[PDB]
Amino acid sequence: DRGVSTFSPEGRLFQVEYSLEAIKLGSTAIGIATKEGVVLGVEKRATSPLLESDSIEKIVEIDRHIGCAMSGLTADARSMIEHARTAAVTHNLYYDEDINVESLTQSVCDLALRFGEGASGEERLMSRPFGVALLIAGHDADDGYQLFHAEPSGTFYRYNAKAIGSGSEGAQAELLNEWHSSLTLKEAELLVLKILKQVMEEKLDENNAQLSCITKQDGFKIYDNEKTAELIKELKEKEAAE
Amino acid sequence: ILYGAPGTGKTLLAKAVANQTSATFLRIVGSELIQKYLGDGPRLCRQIFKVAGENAPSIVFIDEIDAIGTKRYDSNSGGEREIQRTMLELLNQLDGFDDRGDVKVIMATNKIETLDPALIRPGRIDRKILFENPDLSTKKKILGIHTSKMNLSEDVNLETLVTTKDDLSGADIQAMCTEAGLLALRERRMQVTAEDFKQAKERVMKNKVEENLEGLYL
Amino acid sequence: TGYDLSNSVFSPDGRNFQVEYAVKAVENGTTSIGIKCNDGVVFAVEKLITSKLLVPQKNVKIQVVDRHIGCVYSGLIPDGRHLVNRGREEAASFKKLYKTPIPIPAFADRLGQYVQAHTLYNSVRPFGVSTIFGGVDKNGAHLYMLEPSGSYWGYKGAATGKGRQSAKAELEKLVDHHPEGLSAREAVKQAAKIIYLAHEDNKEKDFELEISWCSLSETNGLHKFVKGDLLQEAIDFAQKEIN
Amino acid sequence: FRNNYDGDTVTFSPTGRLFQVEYALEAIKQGSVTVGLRSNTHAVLVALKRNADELSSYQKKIIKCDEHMGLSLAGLAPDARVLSNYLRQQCNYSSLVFNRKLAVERAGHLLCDKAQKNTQSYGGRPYGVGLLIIGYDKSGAHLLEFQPSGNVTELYGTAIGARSQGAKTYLERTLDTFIKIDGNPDELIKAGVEAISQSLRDESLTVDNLSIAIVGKDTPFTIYDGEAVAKYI
Amino acid sequence: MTDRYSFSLTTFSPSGKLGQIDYALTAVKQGVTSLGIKATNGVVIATEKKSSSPLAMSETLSKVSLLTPDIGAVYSGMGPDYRVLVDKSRKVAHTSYKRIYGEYPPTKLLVSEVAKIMQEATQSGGVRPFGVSLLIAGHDEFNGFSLYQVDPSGSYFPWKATAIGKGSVAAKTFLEKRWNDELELEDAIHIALLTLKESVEGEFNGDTIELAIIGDENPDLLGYTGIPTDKGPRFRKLTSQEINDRLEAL
Amino acid sequence: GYDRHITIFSPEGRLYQVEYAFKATNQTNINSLAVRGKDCTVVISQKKVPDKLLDPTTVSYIFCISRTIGMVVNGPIPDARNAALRAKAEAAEFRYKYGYDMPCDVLAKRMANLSQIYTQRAYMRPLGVILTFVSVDEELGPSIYKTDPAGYYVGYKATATGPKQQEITTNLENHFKKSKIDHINEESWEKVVEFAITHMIDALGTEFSKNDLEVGVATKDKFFTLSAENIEERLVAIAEQ
Amino acid sequence: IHSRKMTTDDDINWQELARSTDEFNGAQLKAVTVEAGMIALRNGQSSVKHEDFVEGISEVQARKSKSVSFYA
Amino acid sequence: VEFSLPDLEGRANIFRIHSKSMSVERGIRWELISRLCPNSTGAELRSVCTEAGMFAIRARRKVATEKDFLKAVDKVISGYKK
Amino acid sequence: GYDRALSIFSPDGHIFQVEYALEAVKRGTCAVGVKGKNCVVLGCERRSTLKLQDTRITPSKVSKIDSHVVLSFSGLNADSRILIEKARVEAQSHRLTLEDPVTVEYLTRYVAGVQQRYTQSGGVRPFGVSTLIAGFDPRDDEPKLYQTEPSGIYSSWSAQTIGRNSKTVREFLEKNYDRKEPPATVEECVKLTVRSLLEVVQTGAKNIEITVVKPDSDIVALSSEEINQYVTQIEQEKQE
Repeated sequence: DRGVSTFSPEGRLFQVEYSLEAIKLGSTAIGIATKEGVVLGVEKRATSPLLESDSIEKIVEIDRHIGCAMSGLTADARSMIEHARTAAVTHNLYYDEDINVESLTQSVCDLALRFGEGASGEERLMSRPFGVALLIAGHDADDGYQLFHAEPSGTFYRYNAKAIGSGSEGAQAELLNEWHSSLTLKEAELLVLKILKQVMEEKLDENNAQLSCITKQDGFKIYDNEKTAELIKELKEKEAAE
Repeated sequence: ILYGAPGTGKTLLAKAVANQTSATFLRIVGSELIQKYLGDGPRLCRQIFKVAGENAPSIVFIDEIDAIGTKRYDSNSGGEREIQRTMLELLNQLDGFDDRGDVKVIMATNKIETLDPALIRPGRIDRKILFENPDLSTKKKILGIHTSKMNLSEDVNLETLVTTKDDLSGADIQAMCTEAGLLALRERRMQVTAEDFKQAKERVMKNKVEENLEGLYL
Repeated sequence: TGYDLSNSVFSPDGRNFQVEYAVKAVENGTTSIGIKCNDGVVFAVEKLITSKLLVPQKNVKIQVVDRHIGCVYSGLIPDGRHLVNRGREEAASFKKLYKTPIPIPAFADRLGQYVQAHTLYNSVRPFGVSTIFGGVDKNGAHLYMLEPSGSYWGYKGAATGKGRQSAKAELEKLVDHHPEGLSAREAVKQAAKIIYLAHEDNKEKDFELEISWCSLSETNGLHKFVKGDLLQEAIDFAQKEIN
Repeated sequence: FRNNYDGDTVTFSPTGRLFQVEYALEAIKQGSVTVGLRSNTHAVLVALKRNADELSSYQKKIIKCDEHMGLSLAGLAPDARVLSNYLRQQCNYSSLVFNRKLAVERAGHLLCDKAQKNTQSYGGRPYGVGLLIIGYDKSGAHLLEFQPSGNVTELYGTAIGARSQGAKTYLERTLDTFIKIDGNPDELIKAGVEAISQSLRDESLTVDNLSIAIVGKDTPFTIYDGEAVAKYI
Repeated sequence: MTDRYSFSLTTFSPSGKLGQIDYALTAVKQGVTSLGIKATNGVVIATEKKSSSPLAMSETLSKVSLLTPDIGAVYSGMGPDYRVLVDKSRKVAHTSYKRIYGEYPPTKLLVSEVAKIMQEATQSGGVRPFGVSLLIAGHDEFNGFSLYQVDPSGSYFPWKATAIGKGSVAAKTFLEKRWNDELELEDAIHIALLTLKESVEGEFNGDTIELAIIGDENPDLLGYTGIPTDKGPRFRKLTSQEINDRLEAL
Repeated sequence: GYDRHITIFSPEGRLYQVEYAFKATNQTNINSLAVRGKDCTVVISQKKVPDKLLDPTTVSYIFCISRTIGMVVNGPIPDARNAALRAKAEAAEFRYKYGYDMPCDVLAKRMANLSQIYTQRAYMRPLGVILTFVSVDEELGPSIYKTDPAGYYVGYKATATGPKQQEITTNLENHFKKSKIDHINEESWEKVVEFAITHMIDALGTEFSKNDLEVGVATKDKFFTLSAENIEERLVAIAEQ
Repeated sequence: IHSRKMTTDDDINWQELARSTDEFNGAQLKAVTVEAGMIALRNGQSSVKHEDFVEGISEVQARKSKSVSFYA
Repeated sequence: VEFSLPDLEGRANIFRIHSKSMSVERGIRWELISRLCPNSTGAELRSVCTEAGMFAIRARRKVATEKDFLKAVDKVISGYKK
Repeated sequence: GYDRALSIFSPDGHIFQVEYALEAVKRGTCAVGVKGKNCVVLGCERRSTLKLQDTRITPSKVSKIDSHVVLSFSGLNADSRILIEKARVEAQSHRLTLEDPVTVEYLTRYVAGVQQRYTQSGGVRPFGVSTLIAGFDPRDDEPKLYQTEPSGIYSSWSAQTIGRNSKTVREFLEKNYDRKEPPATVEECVKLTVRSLLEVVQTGAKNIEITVVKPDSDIVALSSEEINQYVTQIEQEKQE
């Protein structure tokens, strides 16, 4: 039966392992969680100039203080996005309070850790296996600014600086040095653009690059194209002096 | 690497280059590389580069490989055991062969998926040419050759004959004009005129291809 | 052949290979025996000690049915407990409608249809364990062993596991010891000796003797565990005979 | 093996032992290692927290179930979540109906019957995560070792995960030591630190990767981290 | 590989025609030779019964059953395949008609409902259609006498004279050989006995031969008198003792 | 091959799964005889004698469905006990809804159509055991209905199960031609057991003891199975003739 | 037998370390002893101590290499 | 000994050695285009350096610019997918 | 290989079944459309070359969903009609609940969900037909053009083509259309749309069907003589 039979089992499940290559085929998204805020960014991946970058959006807002990002197939994401938005208004319903980032991530991963139609002690919704790479970041009153990567395979891990997409491997090598606990909000904005410009296949521009910030005062705020272009000129001015 | 059919894709492309390069045409049948005897594989491959390895006034051409191109897993199912070790020596003769390009090795088969990844050797073969369906401008160049000899009526130009063209690249444009000149013999005339073009093309385009590719799936 | 890949399929030998493999899988388990006397039945189970980390009176495999029936099996431990836990509900289901404890031949019919139907179902995996149950009901002492193939009959003695070959020869000797059969206290000392004789293949590891019985004389129709001087007497009785 | 016998959970083998269960146990071998031991009045579990890289934070492998009970999850992540909510439901069901906390011997029987239903049923993926469950009830402290097949065995203490033999060798010679220590929860935790130290290959010796949880007749089950577990280290 | 023997349950036959129908018709060809003759004044059906063991009671096997008193039926094929079909076929005629129109089902509606069960067996996967072929003969007020050949593929067609079973091809010519459409019912029974006799020469008596006729109503089989409106049963099963009387007069 | 694992039709029309159903019935090598008397019906089944570790009273090849009704099964044991549970359930439900005794003609028909239901189920395996139903009908009197594992049942003058069934049928066929009747003489049901065992020994060619046989007896409004002492009493009366 | 030929400190337990080996023939056990000496080079030891056998014998050698510590 | 696919660090060290023999632009960066290509065999790595000059001849340039290496890698990605 | 199964992700990260569904689009009819400043234009190709076919009783390829929202597609019509029916029921369900006219963004997310739900359902075949949803937002004159793909994703485009020779027409859409300054007049957007269709149609009239949507819920259908008028104006530049 091809990939579900012929393999010599080592005690692994090859269903999700084939989706790991599809995760690297998604859009490159890089973000850093600091004490003064969380700066996030994605890649638009425009293959033609007729594509509308303002119409399509690869980031969603689950909570006012909690943002999210996606790398992968949008079809498998829409089931998780609507499930993440359902768990957000659920905590606003019963307890009428903003849910924590770690508490919300665990509730979203409840659907990502279950598959199949038949079950025993838990309900099922999706009829076939799926997966999506989701980066959950936000701010709460418990642990402060937190960033979690939502993996349909295993349990989510806590990352201060996480990179996903095709350039996820090489970007983490740069995050082991340039990242520091003293990075401020302004320094984090220029650090992402320096890393994102290299890992992105195309040239840095306001249309093909969209970034957003997560703070306590402003909540979830998306950088406008005019505001993003101002930060682009600051990066080119710094690289010109070096 | 070439793709196509013999007479158009695997023929016209091979012989057209040897004319402009002023090189002798050297043809080796792909089935002759394997003689069904152990040791003839590496022996005949080294002798091909030996004739072209002195003054190099030629280019090696090989066409229609249905056999040595596929070794399979065994000596059955179209493959042979002597093919496995023959394609390896051809790799050593390909890398050991060094010149400025006076001699080339051109091999054309139907599918390269069964080839040995060793003989492929990326960077030695950078060219993969797949057969494509030509446009209407291709027919105008083939007609201009034969219309220089056969006289045509003033009411029929190159744009008239190119109107109806269904899945024919370069080979049957001459065959279609053959029937166009054969019908004129029934009318006892040596010059095809407007009345002959209409009746000749209908006997060609019709009653030939039985299978129909059509958008009536709806 | 492909008869083992599909469950509940007739093999050219007449019995499914998966059913045959389940019977052979019982021999890989521990040896569990039993003795059916006139006033009751006696059960004896052998448990191999994995290491010194084991705590006694914990891993005991003795299973209970109502108050009058003891239960023990040989095979996969997790597969055997699911069959017992279902039989516990079967004995309770009969107790709800008929307001009376379930007799032994009735307890075998409920577990019989339960296991035999699963051998007929593809979606349900057959059992690879052999369960030995018995006790004293209103009709007296009865003993039945449920094979993984689904067949069961009344047994005057029970033998299974790896040491079933050496144990079967000793169970047949019970007629030679006494024509009427040993008593309740004499069967405990006799069933213990068979465990040591069947332990010759297991001699590379240690063991813990576990014996349970139910009769109308002492326990008065109650399932209890052998302890005190009765447990130590059966141990020293067999150690002197093996000399 | 490729296909043939033991290709499906329902499919048996000529020997009669399903090898698909052993494949689920292989994930526990290289998974997060944990070491634990218990006394009459106390129970201790020491689990190693894993991580992806230096930027990845260590995740606690010990999950709270009952106030007097605790467990450690080493194995497949998604399979360990369903069994967690199952034990959480049984503890609340026993408190709602029987008013009593779920017993350890009763938790092992329900956990064994839970994973057995999906094993005998066609299709589905059986649970391959190991569970070491401790608890304090009227019967005292008990430690269960849950294998991916569903087997339940009571021991003084054991260890699973990477290089689990290092702690098992320590528990065999020290078996007569920690069982005699009563009323001293500090000495039982120090024995657990020295037990996992022989098992570890010295990848990360820091404090944040070790999570020590203890329960007893006085102090209930509490997970300690940071400077709380740094006193013994 | 080769075909998986599909009824079009989950898979359509790549050959353009279902291959297992011919293998189901092999089970039809496996059956005994059963024939019927549709005439103007009546319809007669004839069939042979398997002897099997010499101690087997011949009265237990009935290859001609009773659906409605005006409509007979005869089958060739496996034994239990006919029982499951008719046990369901009876409940269809009761609910869809007899519980609505409160009368005896006619020939057009009853035969159509029997074929619908075979259609559901071919459509619903996992359930194999039964490989028995039924010859249904009946007489109603609307269409009159009728003889239909029910194939396992779900198609039925009227026939003046037709045969099923191993002699389906052989006896079909034999029926056309000695019989013509202009012949009546009385001369049709003699032709049915001569054609069925060629199937097996071992025993031609009523023990292994079950012969039934459809014709004018019989007041002895009605079970009650006093009502001129209700018609009597148009189907009368011939007793094995009465079958030997037709053999001596054959 | 995949064609031998499927329940549906074969290329030659001969079902391989059904051939294994009859093949599994001879796995136990049990020879039973079922005959019809005048007012009574007596059926004897061969009782295999195991070692002393098995209770012969519990071992039985004959199950009691109800009064006057009895069934002997030769074949796989796990499918034999489950088939008896289905016949008992349909017997009690038929005496409630329709409020009348369930005859072996219908009792063999329900299990025959039930076997076809199992063939329609992919997960469920059909019964590979032979179901032989015997009773005394109020009208037809003694009747024998033997249901094949493929769901075939027909009345019999005399029938058996085993490799010697061909020799049993031939021996009993010539005996019925002399008296020209299919019923045993000596209307008393006690003497019917004598002849039914006598004609069985001559057909099998081997004399059996009290533990080698189990004698079922179906009388009018009563059914019982002779114990070890009752079967031994029959052998004493048969020895004197 | 392979341990008596090679130079050791005689602190090795052959019965305890053999518990980790599963389904190894006489030839496959030879490669296990060779891997035990390769660990000494990775640990920077001139000889092969007891801790080198425990790491190389417990690890599966010359059969299959399982690198998967995570899901899938 | 089994030959696996080199990583990004292995591809960078091979390209810088071939860049000495073949004429290249002084401003190209191999840490980017090579990263866009997944793990490939050592034989395909030499093909990237040879195919890069082929697009430069079509572009009529004495050296190979950054856009020349991009078209050479895309030709390998579309024809191999290894 | 992997064409037998769906949920299997394959080592290439793309299900082969979706790629084979694109092959039916590669042979499908040509659907071209371009949105302007004040209007949106959607063309389509319906072959009239089939003899003995009545055009009066032949349903149009462009399906009316809302008053200001139409629907165009290319592919198997049997699969699209299901997508059309599910969209029309939800289109009426929009006013049945929100009372507002059908939103182009909400309709596309629903059709994408219809493609998503039937793909995420086991034993259900996904739709391999690409649909183009265009229209104006309620109380908004801004043009909105969305697309649907067999992969279960959606995207927005100023000019987009699907069907046979989609790559050839796409080159015509990028060079000759400026997103910075879309055509303001209606005639310019329609005339340039015909030129893109004349490549696949090759000088034909009844084979071209164009439905222009106008603000304030206005649908106009160009007749055969009106469409052929734009063809004559284009031929004047080629013969010049």
